[PDB]
Amino acid sequence: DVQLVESGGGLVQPGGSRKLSCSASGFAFSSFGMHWVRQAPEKGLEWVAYISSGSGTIYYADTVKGRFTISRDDPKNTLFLQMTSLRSEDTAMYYCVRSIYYYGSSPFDFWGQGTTLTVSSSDIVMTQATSSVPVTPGESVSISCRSSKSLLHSNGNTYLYWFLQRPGQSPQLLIYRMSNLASGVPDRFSGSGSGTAFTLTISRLEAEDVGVYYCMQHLEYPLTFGAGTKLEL
Amino acid sequence: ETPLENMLFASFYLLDFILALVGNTLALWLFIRDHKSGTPANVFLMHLAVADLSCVLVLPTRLVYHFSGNHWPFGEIACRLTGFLFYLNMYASIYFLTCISADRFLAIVHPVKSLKLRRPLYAHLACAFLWVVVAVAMAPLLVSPQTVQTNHTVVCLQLYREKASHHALVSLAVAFTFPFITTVTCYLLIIRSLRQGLRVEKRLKTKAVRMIAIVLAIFLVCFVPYHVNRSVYVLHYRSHGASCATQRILALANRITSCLTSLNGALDPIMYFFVAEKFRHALCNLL
Amino acid sequence: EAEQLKNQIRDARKACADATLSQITNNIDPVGRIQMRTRRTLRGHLAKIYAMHWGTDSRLLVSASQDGKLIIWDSYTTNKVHAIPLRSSWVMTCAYAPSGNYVACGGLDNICSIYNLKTREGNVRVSRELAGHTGYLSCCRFLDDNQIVTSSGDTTCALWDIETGQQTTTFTGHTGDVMSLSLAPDTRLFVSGACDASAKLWDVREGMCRQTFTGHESDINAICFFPNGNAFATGSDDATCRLFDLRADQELMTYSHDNIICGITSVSFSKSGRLLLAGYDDFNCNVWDALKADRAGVLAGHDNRVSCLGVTDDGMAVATGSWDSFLKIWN
Amino acid sequence: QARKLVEQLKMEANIDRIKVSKAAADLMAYCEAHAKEDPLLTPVPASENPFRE
Amino acid sequence: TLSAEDKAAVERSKMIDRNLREDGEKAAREVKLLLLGAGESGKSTIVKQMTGIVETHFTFKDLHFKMFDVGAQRSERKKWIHCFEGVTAIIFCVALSDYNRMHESMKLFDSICNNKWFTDTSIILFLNKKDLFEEKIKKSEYAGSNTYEEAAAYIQCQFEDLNKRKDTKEIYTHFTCSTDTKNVQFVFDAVTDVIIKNNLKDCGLF
Repeated sequence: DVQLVESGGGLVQPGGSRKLSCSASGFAFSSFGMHWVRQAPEKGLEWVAYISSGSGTIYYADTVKGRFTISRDDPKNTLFLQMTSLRSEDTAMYYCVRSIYYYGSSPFDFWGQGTTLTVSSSDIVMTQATSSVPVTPGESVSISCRSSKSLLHSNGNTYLYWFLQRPGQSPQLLIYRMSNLASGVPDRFSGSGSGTAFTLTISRLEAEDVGVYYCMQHLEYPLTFGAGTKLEL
Repeated sequence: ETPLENMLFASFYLLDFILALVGNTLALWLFIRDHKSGTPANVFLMHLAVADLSCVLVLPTRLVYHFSGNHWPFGEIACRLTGFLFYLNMYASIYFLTCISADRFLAIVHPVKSLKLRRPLYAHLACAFLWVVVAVAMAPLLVSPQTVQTNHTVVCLQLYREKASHHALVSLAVAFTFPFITTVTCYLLIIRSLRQGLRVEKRLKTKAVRMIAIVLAIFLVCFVPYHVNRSVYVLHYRSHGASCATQRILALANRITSCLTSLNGALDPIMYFFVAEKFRHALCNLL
Repeated sequence: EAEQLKNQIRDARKACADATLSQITNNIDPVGRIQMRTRRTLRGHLAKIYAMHWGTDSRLLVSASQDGKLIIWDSYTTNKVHAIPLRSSWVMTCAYAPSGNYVACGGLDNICSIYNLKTREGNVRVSRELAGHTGYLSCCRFLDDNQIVTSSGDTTCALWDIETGQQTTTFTGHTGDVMSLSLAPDTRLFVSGACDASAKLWDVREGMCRQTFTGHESDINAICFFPNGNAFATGSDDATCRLFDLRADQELMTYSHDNIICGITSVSFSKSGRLLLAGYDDFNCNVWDALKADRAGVLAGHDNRVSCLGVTDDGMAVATGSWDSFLKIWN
Repeated sequence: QARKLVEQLKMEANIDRIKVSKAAADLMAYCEAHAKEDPLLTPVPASENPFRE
Repeated sequence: TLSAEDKAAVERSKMIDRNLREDGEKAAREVKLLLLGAGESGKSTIVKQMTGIVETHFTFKDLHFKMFDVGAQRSERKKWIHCFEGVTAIIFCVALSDYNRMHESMKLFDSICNNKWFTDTSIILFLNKKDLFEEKIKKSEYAGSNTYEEAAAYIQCQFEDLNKRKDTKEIYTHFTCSTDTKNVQFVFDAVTDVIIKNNLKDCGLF
């Protein structure tokens, strides 16, 4: 029971100043960084904000800096996003991912549930060509994600992640730092690759794996996702 | 004036510069290597040393002026900055000394009430407040031209203060009257408490009272003659009836008093750092 | 009757002795003078550091001090990963699980409390508290994620079972406090060092003493297996390390210097088994050639007693902790 | 109480030992065979030193 | 020159350091009192006036004490005794009626007082069970009558003459049997003196 529930959806007029809340529950909310990943209806994910544990390391993407502000209510375990001057291009679902950073940790492991928002009317590029791959439950799918700048930092880590959003659910972590397998994930999934070349490998595929696969980099802010590679049949 | 007396003054200034520089650098090295500072004593004790290091830089200019046959081979900007640095150094030293005094009073006359009043953060906050207040008070002279181009000599006026303001006089009077009373009291009360009967070690009591007497004697000598003179001179200088011999004796007295106030810069690190047994072990380690 | 038993034990031990190790090893080239330089200084604690242990990945280590804290350091960058408050401020031991999931911490409360580092909750929580010792807990080592060996001041060492919390076995052969514990590389045997001036060779599988090693003259304070698994080294309060032999049931050679009077607080080895580090109360550690018995260097960097000492699993660095709150990563 | 000491000591008697010469030879052979893999013994270049920095 | 994750790790480490500093400053202004005894000495009365180690807390006049009581820890003292170096004081206890021999009590006092790790810590000796001593003396190489007034003084002298370091070490002594809410005043006074001695140093005065 580590639920993470949100509220604050609805229909908003242009130029509005709506505000969303995310009530933590059953974990040490005061020592987890918090983001606000979104997802446009028929589109892919897009990182939106980040407030560190022990607030005071706030970041924003572009198209939000100056119109969005994020705040953390530490004692009541609640997270806020305060928006202003809402344009019709801001409509999307909004998630409430958590993350904790220390040597050996697994960021982005638990995602929220969602909040349908319908407003009335030198980055890094990650490419996931060959979307909508058809396959049989037999075996051997291989999803390929390619980057522009090499993600192999000098210390040794390769900050690349994979997420999977099954039909009608919220994304969950599978592979962090390109080779480590997130907890609760069956050992079928394996990730490997070198600089600017990565390939998630699925063996002994079964029915539950059908969905969309997203690759994300964490070398530098702003974090940027891929286009998605839906898996069929 | 005469060359020989000027050479005496230059010799004293050079010796004072050497001692001040070496002592305060060693003091700050000791403080950095003892960055623990779990008590608000070291905060004041380091800010005082920083003020003394700022003091060190001023002295060579006076050395050059004295040695160069009473001539000023520097610019108007430097002449205007030197006075500000010197008047910030002296009063910052005075107020950090009196904060040392107040803390020592709170730590030995009220040992148990002060346990929640001696946090190492109030020390930094109050010390920065004093820094900023002194800076504001000494902003005025920072834009005051100091030019006396008699003939090749532009005499740096705000080096051996000579001119009169009388509002600078009331300002210095009110600025010195408080630290003097506070430092006299806080230590007389500590003497009374330490003498009227405790089960503390006897040798430690004797050493503490001896050191308090020495410290208060130094504070009372290296700072009171300057203010007393400055006041009596200015209330006596620009009055009709002053003779030339009066003028020369007043000048000599001003020289000696300002020289005395400079002395503290050298005397201070010894007393407040080396004599203390708090880190004599580290000092012997560097030996 | 036992008198002639020990007499014939001595007779057999002497009859198995034919050549001193020094006679055999004289002809090897000396290791030469040893360069060691403090590469990092881990500075977080506020009181005396009493124990430490290296993680099995050679990068993480845990230290225990008397301000009631365990700290998990990232030794490559000197970062802090975790800071675990304790219920009992009086700690005297520490251990890191080979898997990396749990740490342990005993002391004067008599209880070996096992901690959980990887939880869904986001924090570190006390997985279990092991009770059943009647005297201060001196050493504790992990065999795997579900077994652990403790060593207490009530003269006994005991093998636990973390899930149930009970004691699977109890080792009862000493006649004084036990202050040191060492685990064989294959984790089927182990040795302990008691204040009887003796050490014993236990047997985890069936719990019964196999060989009793003696020859010291005071309280043995530390012990460590040779990497081969066929010898170990002990440090005592008479300023003397020793190197014993399992297959011969005997002492091999002694490391004593006339300028050393203080006592040893910890010993360890190097990955190949040529050096023998040893902390002292002289405030400084020494490096002993393990065959010539001659010194090979000194590690003088501490301003108080050296209380713990460990060498990484890849044999690439050494860590020492002292009663001034300062862990130093030599190299 | 002394009985248990008796069985322990007689079991100590029941063991067999090897010569000290062979044991020392084995120790030194192991040490010299593994010598090359001791960064503390033979210092390594600053390229493969994680701790420099 | 650091990745984003490394910077977040550094921030976490700095928060850990800040919390450790705050806790240290909190715990460096609390008085710690080891509490030895002799068995039947009567430590129970002192502990109720306010398997391993036992700890107690009380607050008197805006001061927070902690009385560790090793007590029933039956093991060698020389091995764990150095863990208590730096305690503010040592509340020794002994019962007058036990003259269980007082020779064991005096030997323990001799070992504790005349010890490294404790060569500078004041010993707040207590003398409880005064009344029963008085009734027993009424009926039951000492010069003087069997009277309370002088026998108590003689016992105080016998206990105080075991301190070879007669200077720089203070051993307060106090009699009490009715627990007349005074035994906290005595401890408060001795702690005040130790605090002032620790404040003379650290202020460089010393």
